Amino acid sequence: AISKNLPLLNNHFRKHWQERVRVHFDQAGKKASRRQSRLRKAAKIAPRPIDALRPVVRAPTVKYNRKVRAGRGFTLAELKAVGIAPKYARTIGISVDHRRQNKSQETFDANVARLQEYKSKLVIFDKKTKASEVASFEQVDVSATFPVEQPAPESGLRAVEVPEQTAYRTLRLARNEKKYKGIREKRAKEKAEAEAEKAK
Amino acid sequence: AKISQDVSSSRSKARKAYFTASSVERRVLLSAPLSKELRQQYNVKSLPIRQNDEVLVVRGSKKGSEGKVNSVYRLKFAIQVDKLQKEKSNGASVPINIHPSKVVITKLHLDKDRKALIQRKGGKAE
Amino acid sequence: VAENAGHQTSAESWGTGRAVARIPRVGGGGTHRSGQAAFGNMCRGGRMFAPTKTWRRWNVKVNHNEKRYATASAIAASAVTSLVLARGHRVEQVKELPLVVSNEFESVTKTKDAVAVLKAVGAHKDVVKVIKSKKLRAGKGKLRGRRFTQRRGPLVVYAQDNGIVKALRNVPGVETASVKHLGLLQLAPGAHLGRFIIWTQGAFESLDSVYGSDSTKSIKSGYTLPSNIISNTDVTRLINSAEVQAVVRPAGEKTQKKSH
Amino acid sequence: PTRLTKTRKHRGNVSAGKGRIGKHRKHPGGRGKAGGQHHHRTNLDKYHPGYFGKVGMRYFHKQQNHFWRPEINLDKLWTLVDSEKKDEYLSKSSASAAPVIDTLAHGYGKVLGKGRLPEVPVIVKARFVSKLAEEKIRAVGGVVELVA
RNA sequence: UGACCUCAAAUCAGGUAGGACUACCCGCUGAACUUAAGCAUAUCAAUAAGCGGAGGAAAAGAAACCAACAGGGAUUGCCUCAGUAGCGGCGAGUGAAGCGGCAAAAGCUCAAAUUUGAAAUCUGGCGUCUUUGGCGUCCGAGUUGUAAUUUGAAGAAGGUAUCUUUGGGCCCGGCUCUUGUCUAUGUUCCUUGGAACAGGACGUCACAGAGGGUGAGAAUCCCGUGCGAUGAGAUGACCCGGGUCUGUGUAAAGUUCCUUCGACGAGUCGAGUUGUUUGGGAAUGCAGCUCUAAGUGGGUGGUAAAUUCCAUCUAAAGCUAAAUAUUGGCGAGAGACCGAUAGCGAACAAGUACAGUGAUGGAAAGAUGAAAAGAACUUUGAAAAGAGAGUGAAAAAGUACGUGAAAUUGUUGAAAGGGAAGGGCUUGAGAUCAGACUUGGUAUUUUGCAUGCUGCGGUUUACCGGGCCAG
RNA sequence: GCCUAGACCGAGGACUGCGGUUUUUACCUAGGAUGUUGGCAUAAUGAUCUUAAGUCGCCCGUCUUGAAACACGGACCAAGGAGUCUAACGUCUAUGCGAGUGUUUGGGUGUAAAACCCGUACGCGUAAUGAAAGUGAACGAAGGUGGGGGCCCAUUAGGGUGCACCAUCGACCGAUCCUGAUGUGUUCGGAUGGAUUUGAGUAAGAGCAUAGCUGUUGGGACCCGAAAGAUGGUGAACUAUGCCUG
RNA sequence: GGCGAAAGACUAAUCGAACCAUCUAGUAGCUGGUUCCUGCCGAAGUUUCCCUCAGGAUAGCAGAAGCUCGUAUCAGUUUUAU
RNA sequence: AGCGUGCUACUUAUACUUCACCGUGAUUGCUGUUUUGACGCUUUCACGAGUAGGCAGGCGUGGAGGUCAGUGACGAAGCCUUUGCUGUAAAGCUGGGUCGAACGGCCUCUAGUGCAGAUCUUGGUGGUAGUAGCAAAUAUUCAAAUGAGAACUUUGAAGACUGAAGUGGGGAAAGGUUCCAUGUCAACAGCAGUUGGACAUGGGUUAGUCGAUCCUAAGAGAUGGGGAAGCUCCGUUUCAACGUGC
Ligand SMILES: [Mg+2]
Ligand SMILES: [Mg+2]
Ligand SMILES: [Mg+2]
Ligand SMILES: [Mg+2]
Ligand SMILES: [Mg+2]
Ligand SMILES: [Mg+2]
Ligand SMILES: [Mg+2]
Ligand SMILES: [Mg+2]
Ligand SMILES: [Mg+2]
Ligand SMILES: [Mg+2]
Ligand SMILES: [Mg+2]
Ligand SMILES: [Mg+2]
Ligand SMILES: [Mg+2]
Ligand SMILES: [Mg+2]
Ligand SMILES: [Mg+2]
Ligand SMILES: [Mg+2]
Ligand SMILES: [Mg+2]
Ligand SMILES: [Mg+2]
Ligand SMILES: [Mg+2]
Ligand SMILES: [Mg+2]
Ligand SMILES: [Mg+2]
Ligand SMILES: [Mg+2]
Ligand SMILES: [Mg+2]
Ligand SMILES: [Mg+2]
Ligand SMILES: [Mg+2]
Ligand SMILES: [Mg+2]
Ligand SMILES: [Mg+2]
Ligand SMILES: [Mg+2]
Ligand SMILES: [Mg+2]
Ligand SMILES: [Mg+2]
Ligand SMILES: [Mg+2]
Ligand SMILES: [Mg+2]
Ligand SMILES: [Mg+2]
Ligand SMILES: [Mg+2]
Ligand SMILES: [Mg+2]
Ligand SMILES: [Mg+2]
Ligand SMILES: [Mg+2]
Ligand SMILES: [Mg+2]
Ligand SMILES: [Mg+2]
Ligand SMILES: [Mg+2]
Ligand SMILES: [Mg+2]
Ligand SMILES: [Mg+2]
Ligand SMILES: [Mg+2]
Ligand SMILES: [Mg+2]
Ligand SMILES: [Mg+2]
Ligand SMILES: [Mg+2]
Ligand SMILES: [Mg+2]
Ligand SMILES: [Mg+2]
Ligand SMILES: [Mg+2]
Ligand SMILES: [Mg+2]
Ligand SMILES: [Mg+2]
Ligand SMILES: [Mg+2]
Ligand SMILES: [Mg+2]
Ligand SMILES: [Mg+2]
Ligand SMILES: [Mg+2]
Ligand SMILES: [Mg+2]
Ligand SMILES: [Mg+2]
Ligand SMILES: [Mg+2]
Ligand SMILES: [Mg+2]
Ligand SMILES: [Mg+2]
Ligand SMILES: [Mg+2]
Ligand SMILES: [Mg+2]
Ligand SMILES: [Mg+2]
Ligand SMILES: [Mg+2]
Ligand SMILES: [Mg+2]
Ligand SMILES: [Mg+2]
Ligand SMILES: [Mg+2]
Ligand SMILES: [Mg+2]
Ligand SMILES: [Mg+2]
Ligand SMILES: [Mg+2]
Ligand SMILES: [Mg+2]
Ligand SMILES: [Mg+2]
Ligand SMILES: [Mg+2]
Ligand SMILES: [Mg+2]
Ligand SMILES: [Mg+2]
Ligand SMILES: [Mg+2]
Ligand SMILES: [Mg+2]
Ligand SMILES: [Mg+2]
Ligand SMILES: [Mg+2]
Ligand SMILES: [Mg+2]
Ligand SMILES: [Mg+2]
Ligand SMILES: [Mg+2]
Ligand SMILES: [Mg+2]
Ligand SMILES: [Mg+2]
Ligand SMILES: [Mg+2]
Ligand SMILES: [Mg+2]
Ligand SMILES: [Mg+2]
Ligand SMILES: [Mg+2]
Ligand SMILES: [Mg+2]
Ligand SMILES: [Mg+2]
Ligand SMILES: [Mg+2]
Ligand SMILES: [Mg+2]
Ligand SMILES: [Mg+2]
Ligand SMILES: [Mg+2]
Ligand SMILES: [Mg+2]
Ligand SMILES: [Mg+2]
Ligand SMILES: [Mg+2]
Ligand SMILES: [Mg+2]
Ligand SMILES: [Mg+2]
Ligand SMILES: [Mg+2]
Ligand SMILES: [Mg+2]
Repeated sequence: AISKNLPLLNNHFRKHWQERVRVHFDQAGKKASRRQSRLRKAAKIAPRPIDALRPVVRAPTVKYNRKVRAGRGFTLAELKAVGIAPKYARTIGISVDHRRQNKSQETFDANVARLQEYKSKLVIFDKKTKASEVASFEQVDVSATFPVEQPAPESGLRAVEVPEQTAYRTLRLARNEKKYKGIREKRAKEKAEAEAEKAK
Repeated sequence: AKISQDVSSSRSKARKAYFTASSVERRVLLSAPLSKELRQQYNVKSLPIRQNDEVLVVRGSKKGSEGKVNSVYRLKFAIQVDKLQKEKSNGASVPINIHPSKVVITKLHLDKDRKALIQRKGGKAE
Repeated sequence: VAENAGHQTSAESWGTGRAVARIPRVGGGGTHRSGQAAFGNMCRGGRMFAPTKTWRRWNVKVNHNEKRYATASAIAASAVTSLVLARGHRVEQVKELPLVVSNEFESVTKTKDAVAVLKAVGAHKDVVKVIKSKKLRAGKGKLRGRRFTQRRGPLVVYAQDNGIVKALRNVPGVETASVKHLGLLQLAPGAHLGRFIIWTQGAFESLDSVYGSDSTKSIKSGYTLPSNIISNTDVTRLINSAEVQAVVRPAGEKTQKKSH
Repeated sequence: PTRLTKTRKHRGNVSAGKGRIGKHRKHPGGRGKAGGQHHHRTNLDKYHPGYFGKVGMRYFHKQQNHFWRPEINLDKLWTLVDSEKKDEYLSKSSASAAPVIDTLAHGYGKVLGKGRLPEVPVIVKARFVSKLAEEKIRAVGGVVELVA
């Protein structure tokens, strides 16, 4: 059962696995039908775009801080800054997210600029609008017309300025301060109460 | 080559549709071409064979025979011509069965419906 | 095969002691099936050994760069007359390969006109080869929708389609392909190099943008045509050259004389 | 292809290459990793030492995103400079104008100090650096700027 | 003499439920074989069998979420995370989640508020109309609360600068679905054949050379195919484009700012313990029992506890398309699949015949011929049949039907044979087969050719030389 | 040294060589058979089949130290009949690209399950080590010594340079132990120098992907085979016992 | 489970636990079988561990692929010295 | 022709020697003559046992891409055959006969790809073998009729038996047309058959009083209720406002 110099394997096939085998023979068929559904959805509402305008948000965690991606909807504050009510915004191709907020100014400003760019290209028809004007428009792809763009990494030339303390020493001191903050604060509190209680 | 997704190139499906064809479907399947004279007279090239048509046999051992159709024996996928008979040693005669695609119609039996059919197919009847 | 084929029986082995093999047998009585063996790959009506499954591997991955390598190699092989002739194409009356035709043939809309152009440029004897090669397929594959077999004709490659695809659709053996989308199944049928390709002028001029050159970058992202590991592919002139033959020792006999 | 397998060559020979004495059987020795401490000890001890037992402390709910910190050494640091402008930078770099290398924006957490740098000032932006990596960067007249 | 509450009866007026199907779906209940080379925890498996309930999808779903970031943002699925963290006689084994890329995207509704200057709400009966309903009227329901108003993203009540938006019904179109009708070109010549659909010649059409039929391999004989054109029926508050009639828009809704407020779900959360389950480990979910809350409170923050903070949501009430699943139903198109002992058990009057008291078990079985033309008639026979004849391309196709192998058997012929036969080797004998007078060359005469003597079989004697077997 | 009897064989296929005789740029017995004669070509010759004679020959398959066995299966014939597919892997090989590699989850496109095109992420690799907090790979021409194919200079030899690789002594990174500088939230920091210690490391990357054979593990798992175990149902027409009515 | 004037008897030719279907192709270190030709190479029944003794793992014996080289310094042997 | 011993000759193994041929391993040479095969040709030497097992090169089968503008109704495939040829072989090709609609060569792809066995599976067929056997229940015979045909049918005559607890005359259960008439003999009636419970066509079962129907028996079982997640279990007037009253 165990023989030779081989890696030890974990092949989880001790249940009735063959009753739950999903083979994707329909990958191409689903691709084609998905494309047809997409054409039907587009042709139903043309020239109104099929995609709602989405915000741009930083990805969470220390691993994806650097990246920025499309969010779910614009915050109520962001829509407030451009003078659009969320109920109204949902009817002109703008997505709303009541859950997200803006702790910082950078994402808020990016999304306000994005909303103002979309708002400048918007043309809202009405009863007085005739089919000649409506036919003068093409159904654009909002996901491509207002793409999510990564901020460029800093590159190019800058003056070299060397601090006296090295970066490695700074990191070590930060680690040490964090590691001993609690015990140092407890020690200082005890010292202060001792030398200001008996010094009463 | 066929393009429509509603058309089948299956041999089994095509043969099943033929041998299980209803009597109404077998009328169209038993079409016959018109002779050159009738083709220029009516501007129609083929019609479903009918009981009182006159045909000329153009294939087989009875090639060159002429006669009036006696019955479109749709169950057997055949027509029976007036005097195309095989004589058994019994002395009795049985009609010879011929497929309508192996004859040419030389004279049409006309009524109000045949004329409308010929005019429907772009031809000229009366 | 069906997942339960050969296993729709309640068969049980009789055990030993009854002078019969220990294979499972059908129970009951009153039918001739009763007492008959079941479930075995050796048994009539049992299931086959290792019944075939749908999760067998059907499609095979090929590296994209290697696939492009082979496509380029097949296109290059289409310009070698010996390869096209060994491939079976009746191209003996075409004055040079590649065969490039003017762009008016991109606009022919009737099969009669397309056939006339094929006749004019010397590519209709291969169509006649396809016509004369039609045979009933040998074997049970003719019961499975593959009733006739025939040869492959010329491949016509265009840049703009103004009716050429439909005009050549019904001509037996002729394939049409955009220069933008060329694949190995058309360029090397049967894995055999040397397809007879008729280029329109637009397709021939687009080839250099599609695959790139030393002065033109390919439209395919990051793609460069492959490099050979040998520079002069004719080794007889390399061997029988001034540089090599000036440093060799004199040759012995083609056959050693028998001395004992 | 099945036609290339030795099953095709064993046809006609009684035992199909399994032996007349051994008699290929269902599961002699057990199934899987059975008997790893009893009759397969000689195999696991020889080829997989350390297999049995516990070492170290558990970590309930370990999120690997916390520990994301890809490394880039110093001999690979100038590959993050734009290829079309590397040669100009290698010539005209000075204390007044040195290329900025944003290592985090290229997907790296720590700069390590293997290899040798061009004797050319650079500004390296990193989350973490090693002691020797920063010593080598400062020696060529550069600097490490900590970011987060 | 009458209300009310609770509880009954009626063949009271009008409704509704049950049962079926099985592939997928929502729950309950629940093994063991098996693996651990034994076995009890474990594993198989939160599976099979059993029970309850649906739909075209179901379920889930607009955070009492994830996180710990510079933060994301309903649900679902895929790829990845990851055979990882973890669980595990830490053995055999097992095993998720966050982030990231994508498919699809859609949001919301109640309870808790005095309409209180007017229960403004609704089922039903009756009447009437233009009837998936409107209007009128009368009982009834309902204040132990039916409407309007608000749902935490808020919002209310006052004040506030004014601005921006807008209801419904039919009629023709379009889209979607189904369906009817309509369409190019040889059956020209010769040969074989029973039949031309075969071969050859000359062609034609082709946006049609897919497939099938017809007496053999048919683009061109027929149906179709390809290309479109044109009718009929449907369907859609919740698709759009026009019309057209009413819009009762001092109305409804949103937008800016200020002030005062801001109700937010209890035998529930939570805790203990028991059982089960989970990767969840001083306890992941669920359930039983015991205890049992609060109001910046409550939950969560994957190591039990107290103290101090911080972060993040807002439970104990509710609805919601799509992406996702689909061995069933309905309708289609396919395949490097099987080819009648195969493929479904079933290509056939197959879940049939037949067995079993019963639950259940469950076969075998396709092919004359293009066409029955399925053998008239005579003769022998009690008859079945036979012999002539006849049909057929074939009766070496006669339904005991294409081909018709082997075992096994009859007849004829050949041979061998003292308690087996069979085999190898060798030669004899008999039978069969093979090969050089070669594609032999040299001159020669006559027989024959379409032809104008010319390629070249023909013959015997000469000579050159060859083949084979030998001395 | 000489004479003499017989048997079997004749591979090769212009010449080339070594010798010998030289009367000779010739000849020979000297790097493998030629010459001549007869007969035959309706045949002498050869092969096969059947059979006789001589001689030898036990029934195959199987397990087994040992089978013709008085060990087991096999009356005969036809048709069927047993190492497969998949998930994850080891070695090797072929191929593409190469510090990268993998288009195919998906999007585009299409002559429509094909072919063709696209890119973000992600996987593996490019860094290890420690239980972890953490730290993290050049004294030197990326080291010295002995070999080392090839190349260079030579001219037997000899010298130079020596990739891969082998043996060996060192250096660097992580862990462990010792030492403990300027300093300091006075308990932290950890410079510097060491150690019969230790790592699946560094020391001018080699990988990634597809395919094939072989091997491995889980799966019905080469095919056939238990005695058993479980879940849900059907039977008291036989029979056992009670009851009711004859 | 029944039933038993008791034999483990009887419970539909089935009883020291009926019959039917399913789990189930249950597991088997055990028996049997395992399908074409030629060519080249060619064993083991021994070591150690194992509830191990009809079985495995391990080392040995064998094949295959080769790789680095080209007489370098090897040997189931002798001699001489010890 | 025994025993001990010596000698000469002779006999013959797949062993040894020389030679031919096959294969394997090594080895010589081959591009200004490499020259349409260098994965080829060629020189030389040595070697050849083999179970389990490994590897290599080939033969054969179903289907797939390509090619031979391949074969074929003037005869494909299949089958039989001292018609032979080729290959060490797996096998390939071919003459004759039969037959009637498809099929092959080559370059590749692919697999449900090769049988003598498994008390293998399904189907078919032998020897045994015209054999074992067709022997319980006392017993048959003559004649005529019918019929192609009579041990067996019908009728007559006789001889017998069951012997009223029957081999008689009815019924219950169970069967289901077996009943009756006519026709009828392929199969069945383990000989036969003109006969039959067989086969074919028809005909046939008449109720106020005979049964069922109604009553209640042991018992079965709704309802009101109470359990149970539930399939359903209990209970039978039961903790019930119980008459479709007369
Ligand atoms: Mg493990
Ligand atoms: Mg937040
Ligand atoms: Mg089957
Ligand atoms: Mg062997
Ligand atoms: Mg065998
Ligand atoms: Mg083996
Ligand atoms: Mg064996
Ligand atoms: Mg053994
Ligand atoms: Mg073994
Ligand atoms: Mg009522
Ligand atoms: Mg129901
Ligand atoms: Mg369970
Ligand atoms: Mg199992
Ligand atoms: Mg076990
Ligand atoms: Mg076991
Ligand atoms: Mg056990
Ligand atoms: Mg479980
Ligand atoms: Mg179930
Ligand atoms: Mg429904
Ligand atoms: Mg759906
Ligand atoms: Mg729902
Ligand atoms: Mg909410
Ligand atoms: Mg989410
Ligand atoms: Mg589990
Ligand atoms: Mg995401
Ligand atoms: Mg009303
Ligand atoms: Mg037409
Ligand atoms: Mg046909
Ligand atoms: Mg023709
Ligand atoms: Mg056709
Ligand atoms: Mg709430
Ligand atoms: Mg449970
Ligand atoms: Mg718990
Ligand atoms: Mg609890
Ligand atoms: Mg809620
Ligand atoms: Mg819901
Ligand atoms: Mg599906
Ligand atoms: Mg379906
Ligand atoms: Mg099909
Ligand atoms: Mg069948
Ligand atoms: Mg069957
Ligand atoms: Mg038949
Ligand atoms: Mg007569
Ligand atoms: Mg015939
Ligand atoms: Mg016949
Ligand atoms: Mg026959
Ligand atoms: Mg025979
Ligand atoms: Mg005798
Ligand atoms: Mg002989
Ligand atoms: Mg002879
Ligand atoms: Mg010779
Ligand atoms: Mg003997
Ligand atoms: Mg044996
Ligand atoms: Mg023994
Ligand atoms: Mg034996
Ligand atoms: Mg014996
Ligand atoms: Mg015995
Ligand atoms: Mg035995
Ligand atoms: Mg026997
Ligand atoms: Mg066979
Ligand atoms: Mg990458
Ligand atoms: Mg990595
Ligand atoms: Mg680490
Ligand atoms: Mg290295
Ligand atoms: Mg079994
Ligand atoms: Mg059992
Ligand atoms: Mg047990
Ligand atoms: Mg009874
Ligand atoms: Mg006893
Ligand atoms: Mg019994
Ligand atoms: Mg098995
Ligand atoms: Mg054992
Ligand atoms: Mg040997
Ligand atoms: Mg032990
Ligand atoms: Mg044994
Ligand atoms: Mg003697
Ligand atoms: Mg003597
Ligand atoms: Mg010999
Ligand atoms: Mg050998
Ligand atoms: Mg097959
Ligand atoms: Mg032909
Ligand atoms: Mg013949
Ligand atoms: Mg033939
Ligand atoms: Mg036929
Ligand atoms: Mg072919
Ligand atoms: Mg097989
Ligand atoms: Mg056999
Ligand atoms: Mg049998
Ligand atoms: Mg017999
Ligand atoms: Mg007898
Ligand atoms: Mg007897
Ligand atoms: Mg009598
Ligand atoms: Mg008496
Ligand atoms: Mg009677
Ligand atoms: Mg009889
Ligand atoms: Mg008889
Ligand atoms: Mg009857
Ligand atoms: Mg009475
Ligand atoms: Mg009555
Ligand atoms: Mg009672
Ligand atoms: Mg009740």
